[PDB]
Amino acid sequence: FGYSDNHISTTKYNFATFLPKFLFQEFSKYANLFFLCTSAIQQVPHVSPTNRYTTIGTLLVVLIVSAMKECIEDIKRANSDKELNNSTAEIFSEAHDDFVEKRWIDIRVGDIIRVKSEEPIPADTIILSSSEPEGLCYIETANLDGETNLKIKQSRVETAKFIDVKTLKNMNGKVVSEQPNSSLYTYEGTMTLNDRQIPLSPDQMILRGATLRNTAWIFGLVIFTGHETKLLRNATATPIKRTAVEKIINRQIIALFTVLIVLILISSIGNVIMSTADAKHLSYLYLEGTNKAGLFFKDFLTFWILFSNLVPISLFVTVELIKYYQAFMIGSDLDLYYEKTDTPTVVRTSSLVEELGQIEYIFSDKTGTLTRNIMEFKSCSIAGHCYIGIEVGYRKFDDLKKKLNDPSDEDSPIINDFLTLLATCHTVIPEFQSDGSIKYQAASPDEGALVQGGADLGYKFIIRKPNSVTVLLEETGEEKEYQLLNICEFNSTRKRMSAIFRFPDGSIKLFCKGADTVILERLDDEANQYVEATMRHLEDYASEGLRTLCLAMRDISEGEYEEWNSIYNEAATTLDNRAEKLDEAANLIEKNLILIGATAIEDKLQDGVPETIHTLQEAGIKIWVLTGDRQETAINIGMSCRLLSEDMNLLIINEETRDDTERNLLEKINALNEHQLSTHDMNTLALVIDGKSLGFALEPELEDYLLTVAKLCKAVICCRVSPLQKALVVKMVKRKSSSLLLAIGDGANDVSMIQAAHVGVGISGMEGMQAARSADIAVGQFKFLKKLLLVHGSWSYQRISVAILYSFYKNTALYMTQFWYVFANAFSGQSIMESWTMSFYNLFFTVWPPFVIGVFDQFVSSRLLERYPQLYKLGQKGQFFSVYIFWGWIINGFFHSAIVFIGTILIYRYGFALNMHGELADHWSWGVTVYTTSVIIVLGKAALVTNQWTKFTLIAIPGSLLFWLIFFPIYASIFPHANISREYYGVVKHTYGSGVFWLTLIVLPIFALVRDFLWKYYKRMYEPETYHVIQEM
Amino acid sequence: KKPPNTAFRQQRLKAWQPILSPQSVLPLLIFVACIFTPIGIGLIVSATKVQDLTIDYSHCDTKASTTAFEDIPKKYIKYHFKSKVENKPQWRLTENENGEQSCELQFEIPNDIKKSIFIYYKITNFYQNHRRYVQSFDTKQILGEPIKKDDLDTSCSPIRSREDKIIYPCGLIANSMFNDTFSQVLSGIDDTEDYNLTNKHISWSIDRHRFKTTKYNASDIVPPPNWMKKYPDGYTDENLPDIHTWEEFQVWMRTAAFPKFYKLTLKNESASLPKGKYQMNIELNYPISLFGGTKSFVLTTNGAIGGRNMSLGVLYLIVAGLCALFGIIFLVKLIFQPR
Ligand SMILES: *[C@@H]1O[C@H](CO)[C@@H](O[C@@H]2O[C@H](CO)[C@@H](O)[C@H](O)[C@H]2NC(C)=O)[C@H](O)[C@H]1NC(C)=O
Ligand SMILES: *[C@@H]1O[C@H](CO)[C@@H](O)[C@H](O)[C@H]1NC(C)=O
Ligand SMILES: *[C@@H]1O[C@H](CO)[C@@H](O)[C@H](O)[C@H]1NC(C)=O
Repeated sequence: FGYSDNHISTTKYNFATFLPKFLFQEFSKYANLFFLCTSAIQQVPHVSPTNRYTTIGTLLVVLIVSAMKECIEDIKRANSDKELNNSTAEIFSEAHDDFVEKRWIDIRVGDIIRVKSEEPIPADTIILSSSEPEGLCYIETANLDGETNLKIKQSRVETAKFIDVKTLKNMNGKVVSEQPNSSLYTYEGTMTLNDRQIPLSPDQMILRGATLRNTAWIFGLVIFTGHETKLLRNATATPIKRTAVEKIINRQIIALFTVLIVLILISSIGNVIMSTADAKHLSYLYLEGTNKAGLFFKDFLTFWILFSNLVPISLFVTVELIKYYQAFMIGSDLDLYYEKTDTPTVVRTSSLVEELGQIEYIFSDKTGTLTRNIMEFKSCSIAGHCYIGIEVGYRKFDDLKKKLNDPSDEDSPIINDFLTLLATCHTVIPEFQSDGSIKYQAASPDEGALVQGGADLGYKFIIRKPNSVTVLLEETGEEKEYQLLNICEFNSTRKRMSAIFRFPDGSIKLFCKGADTVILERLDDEANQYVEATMRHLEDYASEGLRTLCLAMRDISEGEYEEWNSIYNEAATTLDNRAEKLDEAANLIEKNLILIGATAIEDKLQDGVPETIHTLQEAGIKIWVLTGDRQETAINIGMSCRLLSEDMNLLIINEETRDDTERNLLEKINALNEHQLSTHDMNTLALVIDGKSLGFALEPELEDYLLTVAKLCKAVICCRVSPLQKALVVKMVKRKSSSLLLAIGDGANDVSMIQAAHVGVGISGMEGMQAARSADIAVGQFKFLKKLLLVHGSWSYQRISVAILYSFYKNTALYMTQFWYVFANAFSGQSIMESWTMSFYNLFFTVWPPFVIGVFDQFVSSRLLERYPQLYKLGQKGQFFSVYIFWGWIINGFFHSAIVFIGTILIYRYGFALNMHGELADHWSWGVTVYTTSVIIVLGKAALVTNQWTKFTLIAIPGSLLFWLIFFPIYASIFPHANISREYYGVVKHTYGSGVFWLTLIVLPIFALVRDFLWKYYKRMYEPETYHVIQEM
Repeated sequence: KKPPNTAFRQQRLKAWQPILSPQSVLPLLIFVACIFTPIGIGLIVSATKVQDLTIDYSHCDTKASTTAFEDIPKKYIKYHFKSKVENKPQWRLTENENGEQSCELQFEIPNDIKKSIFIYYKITNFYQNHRRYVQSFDTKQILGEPIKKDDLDTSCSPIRSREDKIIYPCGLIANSMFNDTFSQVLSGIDDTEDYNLTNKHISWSIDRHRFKTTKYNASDIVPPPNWMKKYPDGYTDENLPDIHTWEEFQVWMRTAAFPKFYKLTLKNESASLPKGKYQMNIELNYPISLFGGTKSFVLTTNGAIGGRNMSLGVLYLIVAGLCALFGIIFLVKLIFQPR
């Protein structure tokens, strides 16, 4: 009754429920809940060493930026939901006349709607009638199923007559329907239209996200709508995947919380030791608080607020702001954009841009991803002959001469029947066009390649009614009338399909095609005359990598057509098992055939695929390819798409139910005891598996048992694999021996395979769309994986690693001066700086140096990052970011921090460092002296860990220094006369008017960039690495 | 659709790259060391040019003389004059029952120091930078506003209120200030100068705008308990401290960063200090036992840095050493390593 709205449930918030869900999403984390609880402990009186509105202020700013990015992206989400939601819905008026143009929002229980062509269906409907007189309609499932076959949507016979507006005014009835479960091919419904029992089959089940293609209009009785359909109840939440860089951010923040509680234990235990030792000499504090453990608690909180900025607030919001901006920068790339299909390489998951830089086990679909899904009719093993260079395009004119020599050619009626089979027998639907040609609604691309392959020799298939005669368009003659008598459809275990046809002279013949191992067993072929040639030309087609079917025919007499018309007609009334009795019948007549020949359509490899697979294998990646193809054709594919180099090992495994231990254990023996050089044995290793052998291999009894031989090879190809074991391969490799994956597909059988990888990739373009939506990156062609993965993987991984690691450095290098001052004072908890430059440091001045490192830092140029794929191996193994390098950047923070503290202790010795008059540099003048010097060491280290850095980073690395040196007289001159920072009175005159303040800013930052600058010069001239050499090549 | 083809958008931005060839790192170290040697030498010149004097007078009451100018221990005086001191400085104690153990220090200036002279007091081991100590002053109540009870800044909490009265200079800074009163005159003995000082223009210019004379009726307020001794009857309409006029309160309120701090009391800038023997009389009111350490008085001048601190000059020399220590190691390792 009260149904929901028309939006795909990728929703994050609503306008009322924004606050508890978003604040639970941010405050379910650690580095925001920490500052929530320091801001909540900071409200205790006489405990805050800094302020209250400092930490709740910058935590509030971080929450506002997180709600800004989440608000923009969810408004873009709802903008797409308004691109789908606002759709024209002509709805029937019960009171007044014909279907009116309304919006979507007038759809309820049992609504009768008429929706037109070339526009999407609103929701689940039941067909009562359509523009066609039978009530069936033509539609395609762009959003539902992925298979592009236009469904023959049949309707109920007793309701098909209701067409006009006057018809369905006395038409209403209750429809007890199926429960809203997501069984796609199962329905149960009843109907009492005129107090008569009307059952409902799942055939009249136009679903939600379909687009009506070719009628004039369709009717629909809506059952379920909103989030109740069979497309919107199985809407996958797509749970977020924590990358390989942020699990170690989690334990990295655990490391900073460890060093924090070490600083507060050392510090506050020092406060108990000095505050109870120097009790005679600290009677000018009036410490008559008798609770010494109570003052240990209060002072413990003064240090838990005082050091609390060592963990940064504006890292995890800055990381997500950089990594989303890297996701923007990848999507706006000319070299990742294929303009023929016009797909602007969008990145669906912006949080996995880093994951492009550790990938070891790229998985792949062969059908359409590698092979483009364009079925070109290449060759045909015709009359037991082929081109034996390849000249089948020129040999096909000798096939035309084979037909045109009708007085003297034995093969000419046989090739008449050949072109008859690939001009008549199919399941595809013809389609008239505006041009002077015809285009085929291909229910099978093989069949459309056959019929268009006949159309290349002048066999234009004219439209064919399912219960009438048909005609053709022959090149030599004019027109020839054929007949649709009987069809015998294709099945998986049947491995063939046949048809019974009537030539116009009365000769009713059988015509059958299918695979070699079934059609090549029910045959005679005139005492096997054209069978050995058929075998050796199948093996020629299995030596070329072409999709190949076999062709045959036989005869039916009059009595066999009469009695077999009876057994075929009463054999086709079965609704119990439609695929069993019709195939037992459909091979009662498939004995002792006459073989004709074979067909061979090619599925051409795409534009950049072998170069891509070769350069990806040179980058240390173990590329796998998952397909449903057979052995020798896929070995020709991998031999042709650079998976299989010359004289590669090719561990063939074609096992059975319990044949596992022989090839598995004996290839463990030959994988271990046959120990070759293992450097040229490694790069010449492969594995070719049958998916039926792999079906009893992906199981917890024998999983790592297969992983020991699986991980050793360079390119593992799998053959004849059902689409469940794609996802079982992906989960199998991510569960044991946890490396960083990637999975590619372009079909709706790949969604369990793309949604399970460490980073999923879908392919747009051809008839699949479920992959490019349910991915992490949508990609035009497989060639884009090379520059995207190598180039933008190395770029994104290095830049985000030095951005994160630098951010930990800069916060350590500021607030570690707050720790070294605990020894200078009475272990008290005195903030060196004023309260608000604390909150302007990690939010307002040093927020731009991590950004331009995280985005605008070319550590090695892309023109020689893909001319040396070996460089991708150094990002892959786990360089540039660890816990060891993390403590290198922390202890660089301790050395630079203590050199600023100790250096500025010894410069401002007694406070007496002024030459203006006899006045002295107080607490706060020294405080902004160590603050300013710590800024110059921090963007000094930022200026030393950048490379290829001019444009938007000279606005950031010197822009933060000059922006602080301009901000500080403005803030500390204007703002102390506002009762907000009453600690900066005269600090501008006693620092910027000082003689010795700028001297400290000149030399003392250099005195840490000696270790920084000379370590950098040492490890790229005298102890270089690979990329240090390649940066000048 | 098609993304644009600007130089920014396609990661093709114009970029110079710092290459660390030894043709651009060795002139950087030679240039940095060769530009930090004249300024390090120049600032050790302008950090040894000053001629200070520093006499610890903490042990003048128990280590006393009380009858004549006896000699001082060597461990107290740290003089750094240009010329050499002929007669080592003496001191004595006096007690006229009103001064209460005033201390006549007597020092010998060896040559006439020409720069403006400044007399400080150094206090060691006085944590003026405690967390409970740079707070604990009501900012409104030192602005002169008659702030009532319970409207005060609560950071003054132990020195905030008394017997149904408020303390006008509340809190930990205003209480327990350095109340040893220096003599305004360097008394030139044996007829040399009889040298005058001032305690005017001593504090910060912004403290002399922020510290204003009060507006209380002088009967609701009470002095803080340590210098309750100088106001034994309490605050009255006559003896009330004008904070804008006092100008030694507002050098003690401006809290220094460290436990080892100077604080300015006296100076002279319009006349030189001649080369005679001087004495200075220091009324010992402030006990040692309150804080922990020493309390000297300092008679210093100024240089480029403030007084005698060679640490920034030698802190340029460590940089100009380590940019010519590795600027030679990275040239010996540039010639002899590909040798
Ligand atoms: C100088 O200051 C000291 C401490 O700041 C004062 O000594 C205190 O005086 C009061 C009142 O006589 C006593 O109750 C305290 O016990 C003293 N504290 C000590 C001795 O540590 C001293 O009175 C001041 N001298 C003046 C104002 O002339
Ligand atoms: C400086 O000393 C001379 C001589 O003792 C004196 O005349 C002059 O007034 C003093 N100046 C100040 C500002 O105290
Ligand atoms: C200068 O010193 C003499 C010495 O007794 C003193 O009387 C006089 O007041 C001083 N002048 C000032 C401080 O202006």
